[PDB]
Amino acid sequence: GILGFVFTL
Amino acid sequence: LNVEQSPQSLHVQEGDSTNFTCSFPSSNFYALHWYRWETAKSPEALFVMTLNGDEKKKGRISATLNTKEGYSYLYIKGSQPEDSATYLCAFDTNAGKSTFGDGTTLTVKPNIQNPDPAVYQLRDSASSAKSVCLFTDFDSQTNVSQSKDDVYITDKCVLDMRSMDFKSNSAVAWSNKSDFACANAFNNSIIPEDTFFPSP
Amino acid sequence: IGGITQSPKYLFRKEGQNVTLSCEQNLNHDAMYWYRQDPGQGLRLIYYSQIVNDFQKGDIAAGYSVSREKKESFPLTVTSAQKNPTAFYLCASSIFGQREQYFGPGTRLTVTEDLKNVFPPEVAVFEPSEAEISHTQKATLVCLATGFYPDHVELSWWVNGKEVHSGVCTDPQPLKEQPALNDSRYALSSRLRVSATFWQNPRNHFRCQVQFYGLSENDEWTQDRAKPVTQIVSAEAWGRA
Amino acid sequence: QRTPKIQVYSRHPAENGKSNFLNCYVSGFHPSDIEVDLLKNGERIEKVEHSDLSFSKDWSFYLLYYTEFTPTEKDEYACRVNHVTLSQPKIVKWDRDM
Amino acid sequence: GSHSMRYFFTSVSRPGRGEPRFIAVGYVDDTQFVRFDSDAASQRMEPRAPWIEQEGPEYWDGETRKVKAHSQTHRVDLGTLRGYYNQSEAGSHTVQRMYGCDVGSDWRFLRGYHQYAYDGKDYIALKEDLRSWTAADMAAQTTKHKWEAAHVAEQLRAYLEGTCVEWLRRYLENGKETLQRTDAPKTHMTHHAVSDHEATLRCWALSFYPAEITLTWQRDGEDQTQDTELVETRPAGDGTFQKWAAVVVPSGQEQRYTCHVQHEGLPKPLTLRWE
Repeated sequence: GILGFVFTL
Repeated sequence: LNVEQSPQSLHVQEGDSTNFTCSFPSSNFYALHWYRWETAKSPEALFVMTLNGDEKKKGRISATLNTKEGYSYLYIKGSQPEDSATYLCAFDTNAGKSTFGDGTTLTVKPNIQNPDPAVYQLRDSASSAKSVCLFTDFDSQTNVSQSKDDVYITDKCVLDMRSMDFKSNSAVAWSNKSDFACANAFNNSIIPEDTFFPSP
Repeated sequence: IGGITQSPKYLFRKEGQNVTLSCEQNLNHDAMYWYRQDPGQGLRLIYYSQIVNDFQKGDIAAGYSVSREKKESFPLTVTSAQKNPTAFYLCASSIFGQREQYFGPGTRLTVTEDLKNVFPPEVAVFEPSEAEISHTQKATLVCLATGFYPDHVELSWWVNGKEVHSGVCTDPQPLKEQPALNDSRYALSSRLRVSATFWQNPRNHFRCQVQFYGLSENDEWTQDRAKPVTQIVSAEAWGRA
Repeated sequence: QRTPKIQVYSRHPAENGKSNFLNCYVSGFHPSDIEVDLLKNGERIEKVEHSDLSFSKDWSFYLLYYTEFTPTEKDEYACRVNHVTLSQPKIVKWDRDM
Repeated sequence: GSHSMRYFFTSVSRPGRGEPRFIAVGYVDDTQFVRFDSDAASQRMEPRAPWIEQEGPEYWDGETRKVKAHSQTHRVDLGTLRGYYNQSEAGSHTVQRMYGCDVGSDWRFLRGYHQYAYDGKDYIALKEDLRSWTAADMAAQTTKHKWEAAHVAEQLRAYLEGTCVEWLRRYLENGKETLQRTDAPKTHMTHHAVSDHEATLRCWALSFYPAEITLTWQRDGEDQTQDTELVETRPAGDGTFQKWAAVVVPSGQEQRYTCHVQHEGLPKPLTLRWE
């Protein structure tokens, strides 16, 4: 399963 | 997911220390945050905790974290009236939303240096035949109850006269019924034995 | 640092109308959130968005919709389908959907079945008791705001033309005058305490001011009484030796 | 930018008349846009599939293109690859005796 | 042996042709098991190995929501990187991202990874301590400072060291026959003449899994690293892999050379000679 949160560069 | 905070509410006397609990899932922990939520304000973050066994501190407030058993305690030393608030706990896992508990609501009762409990009748400034009763200057052991009638009674309120370093509790009762008098307005509350009832 | 804002502070609508609540943040946050709170209850998550052009339902999404065309904005629509729209609505944001959130100031939304239920407040000031002055050498004024709906009011005390905060206590919330009945009108009380010598000066002017949020121009009004629009209702008293 | 490495081969050892798969593996290239065709006697084969785009530790891309086929003694098979690092399409012949 | 789970994300801008194309794929060891393509009709994370189809609808719903969020984040990043490098809107550009985890033979955490490239070149990577970042250049420094101030690593470390390993363990158990298998190579050798006084010996390994293999040539017992042509290991398409190594020898001396094959599926290395 992949990450459940995301963040921009 | 389930975050459990306890107690729901609690009351402490100004100067006493207090603590409450947050219970959260014991698996897949990513972070815990604590918020303070005052009346007429929004939640404001106090602490974020990710390391088991770490302790955080801000002012008189502090928090601990135990991820193995899924517990965090929040401590307030020498509590002050300004600390009255709802404290929220929130739990992060592998997701983009936190699980919030339902909060613990703290009421810090102020110290009253010289109580002088009394019930005063106030007259309207313009329209005649109108009046209210002011129960005032009692200490914080006194609890005000609602009336058993169609009489209106507000809760205990604290005002602060800053320049005089003076605080006092009060409650307001009013009604337009013929039987309503300040002698009887707060009958449904247990009033201090030496409460002053001014003559005519 | 920037901030996160919501507008307007008070919203009032007739049942069956759609309304959109604004939420804006220049905090450089990618994740935004919508909560509602009922009196006595906790926060309940309606919708969230971790990044522009993406949103996901919370636990109580039925009857709501959102969009996220822009990083800085996350508007919430309360559709007619929502069964209990009346609530306090809070927006929040965080850098990337972990760790602490930042909350806006919140919007209080009230919906009513009938517009004839809207009433402005009546405001009255009651002057200090002479027994109080003699017993304590202090003087308490009481303001009563009574018979208003919705409970969208802001009360302030003005002394000699300047708003004051020292010696003031206002009830945290209005009280329903007919608790079993809904909708019902509300009442609110506040106290201002001053020195006896200060009250005994006839040059001093005291005023209780209630800002009431009610109907706008778009609302239609055919009733007998005056249209209960947004307005300031006030009462005043002067010192007396 | 990096130019593709091209290998043309069968899934199983080739035997005339026996069903098999014909593969074209392109690797080590960048950027990912690439054109790959399988040819029989110089003509493009219609029903050709390919794997999902992935990449190696050094970030270069790789792809497998494949189709079911039955080799014979006379039919010639080849892979044709075009990529921005190539001035013209590159043709690689299937050589079963490699 | 050891195992790994890796996710690979590619986003390519296409000037004048709409939004970037996003493709995501996931692997356990050398076996792919899921994909997402922003251009496909389904708009879902999809299975690419039989054993993952055992997961129920909640798994596929959740992985679809998460990968769609990934897609939009890397779409934004393309625009952000264009600004960091002061590039025009005329060119196509690529953002790549890989993350995942390794476990040892006890299936306990061994190492985690999380790293990015822009246009085929390293951009930023999480270091092995899962606490600090390596910034390729001055533009990556901007990202590094942002992710440091925001504590991204402390949150990533919870995934890479915990959640990632749990999923890998689950997948290894549920895909046992496919993933916990070893296929030893079938080997043989071919012989072609280069010139009248020289020949090529090519050593073959076929039908092996996992992809890790070593082929070396010796001449009279001495390694021939410089004169050995290797080809990239390649997939047969049925879950196994192929590889060969060649050497040019003087004709008539083929007897001096031996090919050596090392693979996890062999009790001992193989030696091959030309017959």
